[PDB]
Amino acid sequence: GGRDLPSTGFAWWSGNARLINLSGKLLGAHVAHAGLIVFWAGAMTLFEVAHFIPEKPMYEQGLILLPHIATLGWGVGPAGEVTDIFPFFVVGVLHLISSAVLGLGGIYHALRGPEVLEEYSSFFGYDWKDKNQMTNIIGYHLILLGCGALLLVFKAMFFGGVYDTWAPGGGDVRVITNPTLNPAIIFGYLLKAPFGGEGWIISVNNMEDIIGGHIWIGLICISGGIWHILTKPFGWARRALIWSGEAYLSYSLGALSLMGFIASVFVWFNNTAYPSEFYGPTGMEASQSQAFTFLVRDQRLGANIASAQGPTGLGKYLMRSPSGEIIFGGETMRFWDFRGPWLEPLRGPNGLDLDKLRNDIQPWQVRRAAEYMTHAPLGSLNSVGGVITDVNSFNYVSPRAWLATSHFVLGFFFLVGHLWHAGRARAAAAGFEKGIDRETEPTLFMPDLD
Amino acid sequence: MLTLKIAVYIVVGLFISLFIFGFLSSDPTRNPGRKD
Amino acid sequence: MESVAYILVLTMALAVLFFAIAFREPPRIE
Amino acid sequence: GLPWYRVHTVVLNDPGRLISVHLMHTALVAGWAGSMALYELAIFDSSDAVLNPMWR
Amino acid sequence: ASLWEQFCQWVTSTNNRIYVGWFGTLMIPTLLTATTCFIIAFIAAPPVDIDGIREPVAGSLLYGNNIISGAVVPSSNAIGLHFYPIWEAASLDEWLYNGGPYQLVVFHFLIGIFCYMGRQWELSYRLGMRPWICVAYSAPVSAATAVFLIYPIGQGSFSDGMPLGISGTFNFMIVFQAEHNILMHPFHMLGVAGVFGGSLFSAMHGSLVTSSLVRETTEVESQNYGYKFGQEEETYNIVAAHGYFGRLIFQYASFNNSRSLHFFLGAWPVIGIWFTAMGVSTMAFNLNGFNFNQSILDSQGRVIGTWADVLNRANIGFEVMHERNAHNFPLDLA
Amino acid sequence: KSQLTYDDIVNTGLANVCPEISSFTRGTIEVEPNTKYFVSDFCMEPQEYFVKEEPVNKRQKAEYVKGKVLTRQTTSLEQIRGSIAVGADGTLTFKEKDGIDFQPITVLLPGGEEVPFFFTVKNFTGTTEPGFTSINSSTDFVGDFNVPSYRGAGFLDPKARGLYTGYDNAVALPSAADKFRTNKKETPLGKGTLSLQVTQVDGSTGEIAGIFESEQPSDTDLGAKEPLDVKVRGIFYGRVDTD
Amino acid sequence: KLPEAYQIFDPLVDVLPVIPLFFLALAFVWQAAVGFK
Amino acid sequence: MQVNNLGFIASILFVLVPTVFLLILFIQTGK
Amino acid sequence: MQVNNLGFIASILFVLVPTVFLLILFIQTGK
Amino acid sequence: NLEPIFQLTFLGLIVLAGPAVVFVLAFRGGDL
Amino acid sequence: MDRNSNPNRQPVELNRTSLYLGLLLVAVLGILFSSYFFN
Ligand code: CLA
Ligand code: CLA
Ligand code: CLA
Ligand code: CLA
Ligand code: CLA
Ligand SMILES: CC1=C(/C=C/C(C)=C/C=C/C(C)=C/C=C/C=C(C)/C=C/C=C(C)/C=C/C2=C(C)CCCC2(C)C)C(C)(C)CCC1
Ligand SMILES: CC1=C(/C=C/C(C)=C/C=C/C(C)=C/C=C/C=C(C)/C=C/C=C(C)/C=C/C2=C(C)CCCC2(C)C)C(C)(C)CCC1
Ligand SMILES: CCCCCCCCCCCCO[C@@H]1O[C@H](CO)[C@@H](O[C@H]2O[C@H](CO)[C@@H](O)[C@H](O)[C@H]2O)[C@H](O)[C@H]1O
Ligand SMILES: CCCCCCCCCCCCO[C@@H]1O[C@H](CO)[C@@H](O[C@H]2O[C@H](CO)[C@@H](O)[C@H](O)[C@H]2O)[C@H](O)[C@H]1O
Ligand code: OEX
Ligand SMILES: [Ca+2]
Ligand SMILES: [Cl-]
Ligand SMILES: [Cl-]
Ligand SMILES: [Fe+2]
Repeated sequence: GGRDLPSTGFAWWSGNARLINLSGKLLGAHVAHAGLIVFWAGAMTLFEVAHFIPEKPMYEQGLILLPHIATLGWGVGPAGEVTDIFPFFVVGVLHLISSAVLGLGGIYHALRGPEVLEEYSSFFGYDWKDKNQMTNIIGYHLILLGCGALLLVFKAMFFGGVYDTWAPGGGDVRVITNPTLNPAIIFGYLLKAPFGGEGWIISVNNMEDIIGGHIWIGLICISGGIWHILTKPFGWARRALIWSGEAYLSYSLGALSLMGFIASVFVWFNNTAYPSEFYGPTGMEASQSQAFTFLVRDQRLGANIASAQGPTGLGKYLMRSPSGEIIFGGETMRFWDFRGPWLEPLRGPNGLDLDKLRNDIQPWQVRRAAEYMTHAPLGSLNSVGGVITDVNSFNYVSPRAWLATSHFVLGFFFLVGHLWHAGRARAAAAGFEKGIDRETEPTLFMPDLD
Repeated sequence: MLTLKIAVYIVVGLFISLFIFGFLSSDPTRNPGRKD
Repeated sequence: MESVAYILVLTMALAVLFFAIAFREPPRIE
Repeated sequence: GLPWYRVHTVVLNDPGRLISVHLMHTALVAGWAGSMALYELAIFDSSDAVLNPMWR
Repeated sequence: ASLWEQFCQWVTSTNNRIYVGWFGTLMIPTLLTATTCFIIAFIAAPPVDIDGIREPVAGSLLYGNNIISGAVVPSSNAIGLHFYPIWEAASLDEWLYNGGPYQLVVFHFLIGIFCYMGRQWELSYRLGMRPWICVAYSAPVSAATAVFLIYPIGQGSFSDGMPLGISGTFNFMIVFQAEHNILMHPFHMLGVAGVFGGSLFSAMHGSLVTSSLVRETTEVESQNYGYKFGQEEETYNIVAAHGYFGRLIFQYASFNNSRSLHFFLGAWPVIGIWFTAMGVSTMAFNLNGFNFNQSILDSQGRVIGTWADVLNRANIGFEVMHERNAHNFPLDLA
Repeated sequence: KSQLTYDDIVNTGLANVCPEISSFTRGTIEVEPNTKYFVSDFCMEPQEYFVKEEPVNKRQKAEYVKGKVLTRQTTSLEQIRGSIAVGADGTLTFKEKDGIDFQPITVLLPGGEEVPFFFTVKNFTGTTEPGFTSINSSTDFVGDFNVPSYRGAGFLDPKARGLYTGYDNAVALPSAADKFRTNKKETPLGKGTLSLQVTQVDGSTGEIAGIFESEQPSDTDLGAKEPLDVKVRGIFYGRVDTD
Repeated sequence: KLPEAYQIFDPLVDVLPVIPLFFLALAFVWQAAVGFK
Repeated sequence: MQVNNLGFIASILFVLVPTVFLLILFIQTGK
Repeated sequence: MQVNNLGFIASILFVLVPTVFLLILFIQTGK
Repeated sequence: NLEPIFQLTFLGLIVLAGPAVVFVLAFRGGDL
Repeated sequence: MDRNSNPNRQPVELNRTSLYLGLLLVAVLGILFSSYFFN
């Protein structure tokens, strides 16, 4: 294929578009880029390990990868205390070396390997219009994805377990012996409203549900992989979809935008797959923690926190949710759907329980609430912690803030890319992506509007 | 209130089904250029 | 009664919109 | 052309536009009814039906 | 042929005065619903307890507001992020008191504007155009989504969505600055560059085209009549415009390719607005503007003020007064 | 709320419902002549709200008007602790001690006036007639309770005027600042009357349920206007510790 | 931090993660060498 | 509300006078 | 003098509206 | 100390690497 | 359906004398009724 504008029709700034029909070069680009991803995983892990002070919390040190490893149950014990630093190092080293291998392969295919693969092999050669081959590649990758989900399941069940922040006796790494395979729970998660108090799938709150849903995901992905290997797209799919490389790219871009938004919300709200031990409190958690901290302090001072009415007439410390549940008062009324391992022991069937509040509060809960209140996910861009009017002496931005902001931004720009490529794929399939033909300008053959 | 909820559910379901089946009705064909 | 004035001006703007769309001067190719 | 007092005679032999102007008049009258009622509701004092009834 | 096919040809018809299309089949109902509810509420909605402290705020004209002060008030802080449709209220009066109209209008409006963007793509496809006008429109859509949905989601309440009113908008902005220092956020600076530069480029482009109009009229009539709709020839001399501009600054800073020029005109404000929309969307997660409070110390250790410290003083002044009865505890975390 | 969990209870409105005892219940709770018994989890669930409208004529019957609650299922007192003492003659004295013993409630009346009031049972001491050697279906605790100001003295009005905080004048009108009567904020301690008709006693477990009717003033907005008369009818439940 | 045996390459791991930014820049270097064909 | 007693006349004329100016010019156009 | 607060608006419109009606008709005449 | 010195050594070597590849290919006649 | 030009439309006229007469009538009606409008 050509490597300039005259021979390709694409400028340098759209040079990767020149690869659309060079399957070998495209494969090289993909493999090298995968090498970039794995390289970042390894290098960032080693950086985080090197810059890790293991007696300080992870979320106080700007770490986003080490929490992922800790959640999987590696190198941590009860309450998230880092037992062994070596497994983090091993994850990083393995990713770095494998990235070397992937980069070598991507360079080979991009620079010297065969330009196209179709006259080399039918198995690896593909045509974008070859619907059966495209569904074959879908099938292979679906099988792989289901296998990866089952790898998560195997780690949680047979290889030491995963970190369970809801464990009795304290959050700890525990082995999940009874995943919920019950499809009612698993698929009723997908039907929950994406609004406050329901939290469509962000509300999954126990590792049994997570592991069981991953068993279901693995089975679904593998069976769909086989289904796509053994069939071709049906008539309705053929009549509804654009069948081109750019169209498939646009479809994947839409999917990725959806996943990016979901991940940003997930890290912002969920404290089960993102234990606060490693990611710090959620904003909801920190607000509730402040309310709890001052309930505890004022109660020790002698305030009768059940009957103390605030300035507006609502309870200063306790109040009712619009459905009647007893909740913390103040602005944190909006966060009454929050559930956390440190707060549920004080919750009764009706909400917060006066008897537990008056005699069941443990010193570790007070310490945890103070920590979470002071590590609220508020911070400046230059990493000054606290409310924006605070002064420069607290260097902290929550990992939840970093992850949520970054992935909302990436989700948005991938929605933009999906719009761009979907529109372009449609126009190119219909053949007017290069502009209006003067001879057959469609609007010239149309009746005037009025 | 329940009558309202049911009516809104039907109205919204009908409009969404319209949108879906419309885009399933060989929409790429509906253009002034190539129909392949 | 200043509510009447506010409603009046808003309705004037909206009526202008409807007439400007429905009864626009047709663009004609000549 | 037509004097000012004869302008509406243009629908004299145009049944469709006679229907049109009748419709517009009907719309104006109905809209007056609705808006008159809305204004009266906006200012009506319902507290004392004995000594402050609608006709006061 | 079939009834469904006939309906499809009608909805996707390019001969309709207003294009409907499949995205339009969602846009029209949702936008009409939002508009009707907005007008009704703005005129006549009763006061709304936005802060969830039984402190209702009058937003409608009939309850003492003018056009500037009127608004559709965001739903109650007690609701938070809960879905509050009409059928979840015990009565219409309860729904109104808790700010249900805001949720109805906002959700329908958001669906409508996303469908408007899809409809722009659809009509471009039906007319044989290039497909990317909707990409430009995605910038205002992103901004509106940031202020009506994303920011309330990150903050955890639709009470922290932008009110649907003029003064409500200003209140939103002032509180936002107090809590996030949006002025000192580089994405908002990029938004300001986007709009200032977009206006600048609009003024230059319009003035350079108007300046280089080819003489086709007399001094009496409007020069606009020198252009005939659908004429093939160019109505201005782009070469003269390039000569003027390349001498105003220098030759190589002036576009002589109209296509590159118009791409630049499209791209600058759109990119700026994308950046500012992302700025609001990320300040939704409290990743705030720069904090240089007490960044400059003298040798002894006393703080030397900068303009950032004065700005922080203004922010604190806004911060301590806003929602004066809503806070019970020292830190404004919610 | 029966005997569920919070997962079963959340977002249902059951959290705002006082428990009920049973149907086949006509027991009585024996009491000693001069000992006092703790009340464990006292609940009051209002169901009807009436506001005494004020005629402009004069001297004419005011006719309580039925209101509707604009605030949601946030209207119930619960987890209240108290005590019942048996007087020398046989009097039964119910004394509220603490708990979630207040809820702000806003009711809408026909005509558009919204009436916030501080529904409460605070410091309620109520008594029966003498000669009660048991708690039964005839036990009527009629008594008084305190009604604090709806808005506390830390509240600020829309012009940042308050009692122990805020301005004491209309700062937006510099030449007429001290002219307005609402420049002075007030928090009078209003008074209420309550009756607790016990209708159902399960002496085995000690739970008592019944009906209540309460009379109390509404919000004055820190003395901005005269309080209306609000009447609340509802039901109640509590456990009485026999031992 | 890094296990003890590895802390002589601590100032190397400090700069590793930023390399893909250099890859993105290198794309432009390569296109500039070929004259942005 | 105690609003300016000249508000109604000011607003109505503010709208009305330019409105009739435009109406006159438009209707006579083509004479 | 305590006059009707609608007197100014009523009188001004009473004169103004027919005035602009006549003005429109006269100015467009001959079109 | 020496940490910035070694850091800048690694950084500068890495920085030169890519341009070194492009320069060598351009000068030796490789494909670009 | 088609939008066909309506052949029943006619020009309206108000000559200068009619304008003066109408303006005088309006002015004198205003003179007459303003006192009663003010009351
Ligand atoms: C997997 C995702 C993916 C893939 C495979 C593609 C692939 C392609 N895109 Mg595309 N795109 C995407 C996502 C993707 N895109 C997204 C998310 C957007 C929204 C922004 C776009 C918007 C887009 C446009 C407008 C165009 C393409 C085009 C193309 C084609 C050529 C592009 C090229 O040569 O690169 C060249 C690379 C550059 C010129 C460098 C760009 C650098 C960016 C702008 C900034 C990087 C910022 C990054 C975060 C790092 C920050 C650095 C900081 C430290 C300073 C190509 C097939 C072109 C096309 O349509 O071809 C027919 C084209 O016109 N895309
Ligand atoms: C992930 C990023 C990425 C990847 C994988 C690719 C990949 C590719 N691009 Mg591309 N591109 C990119 C980003 C990327 N691009 C960006 C951001 C721009 C805008 C500036 C472009 C603009 C562009 C244009 C205009 C063209 C391409 C082309 C190509 C293809 C041919 C490569 C070639 O011959 O050049 C040769 C370059 C060299 C020989 C220099 C050395 C390159 C090697 C790989 C450096 C590796 C260094 C590494 C550290 C060493 C480790 C080795 C090992 C020990 C691990 C190829 C598959 C061409 C094409 O489409 O072919 C038909 C083409 O014409 N691109
Ligand atoms: C998805 C990534 C991918 C894909 C689709 C391909 C595809 C291809 N490669 Mg390539 N390659 C890759 C990555 C990839 N490669 C990487 C990362 C490297 C660096 C090591 C190479 C280095 C390389 C060289 C040097 C050559 C190829 C060649 C080929 C072509 C012939 C393949 C063949 O029949 O040989 C045989 C395939 C097998 C015997 C199957 C072995 C499968 C692997 C090696 C074992 C591991 C399987 C593993 C468990 C599955 C999951 C992987 C795991 C990481 C998750 C073919 C189109 C050849 C070519 O182009 O012909 C002229 C060629 O000479 N590749
Ligand atoms: C990445 C994974 C992947 C990809 C790319 C595909 C791709 C495809 N599949 Mg599929 N599939 C998969 C995984 C995947 N599949 C798995 C894991 C299974 C096992 C369950 C299946 C089982 C399956 C079947 C039975 C069929 C396909 C078919 C297809 C083809 C057309 C279907 C279509 O238009 O999609 C889009 C879906 C629609 C247009 C229907 C509308 C669905 C609703 C109305 C959309 C609403 C979504 C909602 C907004 C999102 C909320 C999330 C949740 C709450 C629901 C297409 C190429 C069809 C085919 O042609 O087979 C050869 C087909 O019959 N697949
Ligand atoms: C159903 C009732 C009705 C209808 C349909 C008509 C219809 C007609 N009349 Mg007629 N008329 C009516 C009742 C009616 N009239 C009554 C009650 C009287 C006695 C006052 C007259 C005395 C009358 C005369 C002397 C003439 C007509 C003429 C005409 C014709 C031309 C109208 C025109 O252009 O003037 C246009 C009018 C204007 C441009 C300005 C009018 C402004 C008025 C004075 C004030 C408007 C007040 C308010 C807006 C009206 C609502 C009040 C409502 C409650 C009645 C037309 C067919 C003319 C004719 O015969 O043509 C050959 C003609 O010379 N009418
Ligand atoms: C195609 C192309 C491209 C791309 C490329 C790429 C994408 C690549 C890559 C690549 C890669 C992706 C790579 C890699 C690598 C790796 C390595 C080379 C490694 C290693 C290792 C080591 C050496 C390590 C060490 C260590 C250890 C062992 C532990 C301790 C620490 C340390 C670190 C010391 C561009 C755009 C430029 C353009 C042209 C074309
Ligand atoms: C693991 C887990 C889980 C699970 C989950 C699951 C199981 C899931 C799933 C899921 C799924 C299973 C999904 C899905 C999806 C779908 C989609 C996303 C779609 C679509 C669509 C489309 C895209 C379409 C389009 C169209 C139209 C609209 C019409 C026309 C044609 C077309 C194609 C264009 C749980 C939560 C339990 C727990 C946690 C973890
Ligand atoms: C065309 C698309 C398809 C359209 C079909 C969908 C039709 C609409 C179905 C809506 C179903 C009604 O949904 C039903 O709402 C009632 C309201 O009484 C809920 O009922 C529950 O909550 C309500 C409060 O709202 C309580 O008063 C009630 O006692 C309790 O059972 C049910 O839990 C739910 O099942
Ligand atoms: C401090 C002094 C000023 C510093 C200036 C730094 C900026 C200078 C330009 C940066 C590099 C731009 O790189 C420039 O790209 C142009 C594209 O027109 C290419 O231009 C060149 O291409 C190739 C070089 O291989 C030649 O055959 C061709 O005739 C020539 O046009 C070159 O690659 C380089 O001249
Ligand atoms: O609501 Mn509207 O602004 Ca968001 O910060 Mn907390 O919440 Mn309230 O206080 Mn500041
Ligand atoms: Ca180091
Ligand atoms: Cl405010
Ligand atoms: Cl608070
Ligand atoms: Fe232009």
